[PDB]
Amino acid sequence: ASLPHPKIVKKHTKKFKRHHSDRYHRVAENWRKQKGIDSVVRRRFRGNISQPKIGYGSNKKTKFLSPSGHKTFLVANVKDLETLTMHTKTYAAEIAHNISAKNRVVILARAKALGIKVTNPKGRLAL
Amino acid sequence: VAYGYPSYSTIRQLVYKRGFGKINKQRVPLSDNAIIEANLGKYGILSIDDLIHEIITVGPHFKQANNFLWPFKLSNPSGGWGVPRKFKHFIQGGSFGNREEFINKLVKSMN
Amino acid sequence: VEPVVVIDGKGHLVGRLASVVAKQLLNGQKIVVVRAEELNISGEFFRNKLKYHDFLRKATAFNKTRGPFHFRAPSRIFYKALRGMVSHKTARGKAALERLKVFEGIPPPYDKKKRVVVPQALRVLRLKPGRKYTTLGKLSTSVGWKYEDVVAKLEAKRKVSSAEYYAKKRAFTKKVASANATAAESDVAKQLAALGY
Amino acid sequence: AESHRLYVKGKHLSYQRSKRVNNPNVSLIKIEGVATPQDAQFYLGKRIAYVYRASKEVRGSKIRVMWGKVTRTHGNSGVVRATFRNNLPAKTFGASVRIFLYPSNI
Amino acid sequence: LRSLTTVWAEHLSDEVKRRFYKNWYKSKKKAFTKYSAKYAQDGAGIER
Amino acid sequence: SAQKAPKWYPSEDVAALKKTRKAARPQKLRASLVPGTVLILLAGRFRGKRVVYLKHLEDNTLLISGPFKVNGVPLRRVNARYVIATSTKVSVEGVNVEKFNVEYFAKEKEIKAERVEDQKVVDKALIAEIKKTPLLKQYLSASFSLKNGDKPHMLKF
RNA sequence: GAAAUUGUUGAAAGGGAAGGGCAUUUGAUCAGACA
RNA sequence: GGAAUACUGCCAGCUGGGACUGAGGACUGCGACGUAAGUCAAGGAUGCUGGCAUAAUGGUUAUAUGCCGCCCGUCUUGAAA
RNA sequence: GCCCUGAAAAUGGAUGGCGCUCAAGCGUGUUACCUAUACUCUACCGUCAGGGUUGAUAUGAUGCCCUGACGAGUAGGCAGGCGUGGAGGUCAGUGACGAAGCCUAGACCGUAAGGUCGGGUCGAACGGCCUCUAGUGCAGAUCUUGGUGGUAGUAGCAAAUA
RNA sequence: UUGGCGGAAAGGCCUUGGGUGCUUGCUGGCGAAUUGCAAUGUCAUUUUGCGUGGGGAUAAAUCAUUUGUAUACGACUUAGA
Ligand SMILES: [Mg+2]
Ligand SMILES: [Mg+2]
Ligand SMILES: [Mg+2]
Ligand SMILES: [Mg+2]
Ligand SMILES: [Mg+2]
Ligand SMILES: [Mg+2]
Ligand SMILES: [Mg+2]
Ligand SMILES: [Mg+2]
Ligand SMILES: [Mg+2]
Ligand SMILES: [Mg+2]
Ligand SMILES: [Mg+2]
Ligand SMILES: [Mg+2]
Ligand SMILES: [Mg+2]
Ligand SMILES: [Mg+2]
Ligand SMILES: [Mg+2]
Ligand SMILES: [Mg+2]
Ligand SMILES: [Mg+2]
Ligand SMILES: [Mg+2]
Ligand SMILES: [Mg+2]
Ligand SMILES: [Mg+2]
Ligand SMILES: [Mg+2]
Ligand SMILES: [Mg+2]
Ligand SMILES: [Mg+2]
Ligand SMILES: [Mg+2]
Ligand SMILES: [Mg+2]
Ligand SMILES: [Mg+2]
Ligand SMILES: [Mg+2]
Ligand SMILES: [Mg+2]
Ligand SMILES: [Mg+2]
Ligand SMILES: [Mg+2]
Ligand SMILES: [Mg+2]
Ligand SMILES: [Mg+2]
Ligand SMILES: [Mg+2]
Ligand SMILES: [Mg+2]
Ligand SMILES: [Mg+2]
Ligand SMILES: [Mg+2]
Ligand SMILES: [Mg+2]
Ligand SMILES: [Mg+2]
Ligand SMILES: [Mg+2]
Ligand SMILES: [Mg+2]
Ligand SMILES: [Mg+2]
Ligand SMILES: [Mg+2]
Ligand SMILES: [Mg+2]
Ligand SMILES: [Mg+2]
Ligand SMILES: [Mg+2]
Ligand SMILES: [Mg+2]
Ligand SMILES: [Mg+2]
Ligand SMILES: [Mg+2]
Ligand SMILES: [Mg+2]
Ligand SMILES: [Mg+2]
Ligand SMILES: [Mg+2]
Ligand SMILES: [Mg+2]
Ligand SMILES: [Mg+2]
Ligand SMILES: [Mg+2]
Ligand SMILES: [Mg+2]
Ligand SMILES: [Mg+2]
Ligand SMILES: [Mg+2]
Ligand SMILES: [Mg+2]
Ligand SMILES: [Mg+2]
Ligand SMILES: [Mg+2]
Ligand SMILES: [Mg+2]
Ligand SMILES: [Mg+2]
Ligand SMILES: [Mg+2]
Ligand SMILES: [Mg+2]
Ligand SMILES: [Mg+2]
Ligand SMILES: [Mg+2]
Ligand SMILES: [Mg+2]
Ligand SMILES: [Mg+2]
Ligand SMILES: [Mg+2]
Ligand SMILES: [Mg+2]
Ligand SMILES: [Mg+2]
Ligand SMILES: [Mg+2]
Ligand SMILES: [Mg+2]
Ligand SMILES: [Mg+2]
Ligand SMILES: [Mg+2]
Ligand SMILES: [Mg+2]
Ligand SMILES: [Mg+2]
Ligand SMILES: [Mg+2]
Ligand SMILES: [Mg+2]
Ligand SMILES: [Mg+2]
Ligand SMILES: [Mg+2]
Ligand SMILES: [Mg+2]
Ligand SMILES: [Mg+2]
Ligand SMILES: [Mg+2]
Ligand SMILES: [Mg+2]
Ligand SMILES: [Mg+2]
Ligand SMILES: [Mg+2]
Ligand SMILES: [Mg+2]
Ligand SMILES: [Mg+2]
Ligand SMILES: [Mg+2]
Ligand SMILES: [Mg+2]
Ligand SMILES: [Mg+2]
Ligand SMILES: [Mg+2]
Ligand SMILES: [Mg+2]
Ligand SMILES: [Mg+2]
Ligand SMILES: [Mg+2]
Ligand SMILES: [Mg+2]
Ligand SMILES: [Mg+2]
Ligand SMILES: [Mg+2]
Ligand SMILES: [Mg+2]
Repeated sequence: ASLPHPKIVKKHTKKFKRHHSDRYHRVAENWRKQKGIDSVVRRRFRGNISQPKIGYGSNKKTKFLSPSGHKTFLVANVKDLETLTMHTKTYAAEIAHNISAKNRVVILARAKALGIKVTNPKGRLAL
Repeated sequence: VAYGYPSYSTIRQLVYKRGFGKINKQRVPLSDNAIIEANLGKYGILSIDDLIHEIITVGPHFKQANNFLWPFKLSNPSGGWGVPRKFKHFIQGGSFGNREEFINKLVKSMN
Repeated sequence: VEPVVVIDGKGHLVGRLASVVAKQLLNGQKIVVVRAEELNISGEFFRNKLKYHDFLRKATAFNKTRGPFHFRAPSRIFYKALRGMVSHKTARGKAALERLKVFEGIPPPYDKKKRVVVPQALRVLRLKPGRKYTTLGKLSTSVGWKYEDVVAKLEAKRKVSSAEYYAKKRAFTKKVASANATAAESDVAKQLAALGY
Repeated sequence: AESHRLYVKGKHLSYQRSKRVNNPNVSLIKIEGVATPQDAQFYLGKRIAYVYRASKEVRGSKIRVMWGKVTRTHGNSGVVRATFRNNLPAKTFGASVRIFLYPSNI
Repeated sequence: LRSLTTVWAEHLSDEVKRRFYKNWYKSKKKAFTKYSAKYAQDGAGIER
Repeated sequence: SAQKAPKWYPSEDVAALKKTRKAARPQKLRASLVPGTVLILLAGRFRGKRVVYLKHLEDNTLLISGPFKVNGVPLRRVNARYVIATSTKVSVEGVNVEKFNVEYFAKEKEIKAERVEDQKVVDKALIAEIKKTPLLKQYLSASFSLKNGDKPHMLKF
């Protein structure tokens, strides 16, 4: 149970692909601004791809929030998790990718006793 | 543009519904009567009807009452513009020009 | 309200009938068109003859096979005037053209169903009295359709069979109208007459 | 009785559109028996459902239903606009859509 | 034009029977054997 | 540390709700709902059933009682917008429904004996009124259905 | 031990290109919320 | 000679049906209804009730459908050329 | 006024097409109706301007909060940020029960540059933040180097007697 | 089950006879409920597969070989228990 918040609207749920990204393998999918003179994207013709701009911004009430309602926070050890004791309903713990298996059982045993939500409890389960 | 001779009804439909007054830099609506008193109390105007009285009966202090009103943001008319060709004169069957009293039908449609 | 609408072609125009069918074909209605040899075209016969030979000389130059096909069938000429009113190059237009079955004459599957007319498409409710008309069956024979005699022979054959059915029907509705003679003087008919029946 | 129809049958015409620009959020529903906009005022606010079928058992029922309602009238021949919860899939043009009588007014 | 009835003979020769097959040496020569059952009755199906 | 800690740490206490100004007003029904109206049902398990109206309840619902002998409709709530009301009136002056309310149709299998005996009391004074006018018992048993060529904007119901 | 390219298996589509945008259906797949 | 009606204009006259929106988060301000206690549509939504608690809504992706979309970069008054 | 003759060009053709002829033509009116990223209202992001707010115990006063208007754009200017090599400091950071890299129509966050997580492979160094530095960000320069396709299992493997 | 008609894609129509179900043409008896205030509340239709029961049928084509009326290659055209 997190803080009460309104309905989160992203206003663009789609990843921005670059113009001519799926046609050439040399062109990555990261959005980079087309700065030509005969572009069909810079001049914004109809039926083409949309450009990301400041109108696509999310509400500040619903900014940096997961669909659970909490914010994310990378947790390395126990000392980096005890700071979130009085803020369990706002932030959520997230065990880092380079954490060994002997320390993930320690972090999950500590956040359970403190009520801090861990976003990745299924990481490196010996099953 | 197209200008006309308004009656008391169509002036009253604009000051109450689309009435906005410019205080120091901001477009402020005329929701309360003491707001007008705090700006035009030197000229005797202390209600929203004292603004309307200066409009239809143009007194010696019409300029300060007219400069106080923000320009009315009118909408498109509800029953259309009438004639299909707008950019001819109203005498030739268009929209612009010195239309007379028929403006009162056209303001309430746009409001 | 009918699932399949059967439109008679006799006494109708071309452009005012194909427009009121191609709209109904995009509405989900199945329309069959029978007796297309009696379909009529406004204007005199020689003008509508000149507007086909002006189109008959229109073909692809390097290969006349790939050019515009010049059909002689009156059922297919009306289908040509209807496929220009449907966006046939899309998948939506291909589904509207499968909803139609346009025939020459009245086929034995479609001879026992009631045919309709379209009052905004008759040749008499639209044209002025004193204007010349053009029968599509007389037009098709003069440009190369070979099947006028095999249809009018079979059209005269069904009219003998349709007159024997109607002579049985008008002799039966007379017996129905004579069986309503005992419906009078009853208290039930004096109560249905007060309720609009 | 041989009939159990407590709705009004109707066809999906198209979306709200220009010559080229279309709006998929607003559809056009033709009501059978209505030729004037004065007769289309009775169907305002009636819930429109599109009954179609599928193959997966999601409720023990292959039949799946999308919902919608009536917003306003369209044109002069009695065309009725309709906004839906999820939009119609643009293949169902000329498909029989159901127009119920609830919420009633009489 | 449309063909709707083609009536054959009863005892055909082996010439047109060889025409109907591409391999007369592998065929069982069983062409028009069930058609000869039509001529075995009185002839109600023949004159029909 | 894999991520630097924030600086502000906003408050965990939830803000109290503001005093909204919305009162509970009684519902004004339409003029076609008088006590004793034959009602045509649109949705539910008893759709198309012509049935007798008795009384507006408190929680914006209507009393649908019977007759259970005629068409088999028990004591049942209904919504006001889901009902087409006709122009046929039946007497309601001998109906003893006063105790039926929101607590009577509240959920807590098996049919309660209170629901069975209260159905026969109400359906005793109604069928004696139905039999006074001709063809009303046959009218309520039959279900409603729209035929071909019917235009519900034209119908009077 | 990446990409170009390419093999097999699996899924999908294909009436003279392919690829894209808005919206939805169907198919595959998935997180979150609930006590 | 006396009325009616059409047309135009006005009402701080009444009232039915439909659509979209619910943003704000203790109180304050401005008014109304009352003899008063108080109440209210009065500086922006609550009250009641049902179903489900699962891929059902939704997200991604493939495909289909309606409509739209002529390969960019560059020099150019002007590039799909 | 309309129509007709005047009125003849080359691939097959253009009121956009079908087609229409008391016209869906021409001329003139009446209303009804259709729709722009325009207009009016509302939500949200961002910019600019005018303002409120150091009082203590509890944390950004380059902050919070209120109100109003505005938002196109090549050449070009400026500001806020993202990513990489390396260095000072710091979290007594991460790691041989698995670091970096790579693969992933699996998930999440940011308008975006990108960041994060799960699974597979892998075998050993690497990262967050505050700053400093720079042969620091690529799609096309008939770019360089290296590698590989369509063409294509096609052209062809035919002078000099076998 | 009897007698005909229908070939424009007939594939349908009309009629005789008995058997049987229902009849709301009129008058009764009993049952409905809790799908809990609505959720299309599923009743059609298309093709295929695997099982039971019953009747009926018991072959060809290609390659290879061969002929030249044919022939770039395929095809075509012949022959061979
Ligand atoms: Mg995003
Ligand atoms: Mg992603
Ligand atoms: Mg670029
Ligand atoms: Mg340019
Ligand atoms: Mg361009
Ligand atoms: Mg640790
Ligand atoms: Mg991990
Ligand atoms: Mg990883
Ligand atoms: Mg100033
Ligand atoms: Mg109007
Ligand atoms: Mg309008
Ligand atoms: Mg207009
Ligand atoms: Mg103009
Ligand atoms: Mg207005
Ligand atoms: Mg269609
Ligand atoms: Mg259809
Ligand atoms: Mg061609
Ligand atoms: Mg055409
Ligand atoms: Mg066309
Ligand atoms: Mg047929
Ligand atoms: Mg006429
Ligand atoms: Mg529209
Ligand atoms: Mg939508
Ligand atoms: Mg479609
Ligand atoms: Mg035969
Ligand atoms: Mg052979
Ligand atoms: Mg209150
Ligand atoms: Mg009410
Ligand atoms: Mg009312
Ligand atoms: Mg009954
Ligand atoms: Mg190796
Ligand atoms: Mg394999
Ligand atoms: Mg696939
Ligand atoms: Mg091809
Ligand atoms: Mg879940
Ligand atoms: Mg709980
Ligand atoms: Mg009024
Ligand atoms: Mg709120
Ligand atoms: Mg008072
Ligand atoms: Mg109040
Ligand atoms: Mg679930
Ligand atoms: Mg479950
Ligand atoms: Mg659901
Ligand atoms: Mg969905
Ligand atoms: Mg795709
Ligand atoms: Mg379309
Ligand atoms: Mg296009
Ligand atoms: Mg291209
Ligand atoms: Mg490009
Ligand atoms: Mg030049
Ligand atoms: Mg220039
Ligand atoms: Mg040019
Ligand atoms: Mg260019
Ligand atoms: Mg040419
Ligand atoms: Mg052409
Ligand atoms: Mg011309
Ligand atoms: Mg025309
Ligand atoms: Mg036109
Ligand atoms: Mg005109
Ligand atoms: Mg009007
Ligand atoms: Mg009209
Ligand atoms: Mg400040
Ligand atoms: Mg700008
Ligand atoms: Mg920035
Ligand atoms: Mg940097
Ligand atoms: Mg660095
Ligand atoms: Mg460091
Ligand atoms: Mg690793
Ligand atoms: Mg590597
Ligand atoms: Mg992988
Ligand atoms: Mg993947
Ligand atoms: Mg990939
Ligand atoms: Mg995340
Ligand atoms: Mg995650
Ligand atoms: Mg791993
Ligand atoms: Mg080593
Ligand atoms: Mg180390
Ligand atoms: Mg720096
Ligand atoms: Mg460099
Ligand atoms: Mg790049
Ligand atoms: Mg570049
Ligand atoms: Mg490169
Ligand atoms: Mg290159
Ligand atoms: Mg290169
Ligand atoms: Mg090279
Ligand atoms: Mg190669
Ligand atoms: Mg080889
Ligand atoms: Mg060779
Ligand atoms: Mg050579
Ligand atoms: Mg040699
Ligand atoms: Mg020699
Ligand atoms: Mg020799
Ligand atoms: Mg047929
Ligand atoms: Mg036949
Ligand atoms: Mg046959
Ligand atoms: Mg019987
Ligand atoms: Mg029965
Ligand atoms: Mg019956
Ligand atoms: Mg069922
Ligand atoms: Mg042998």
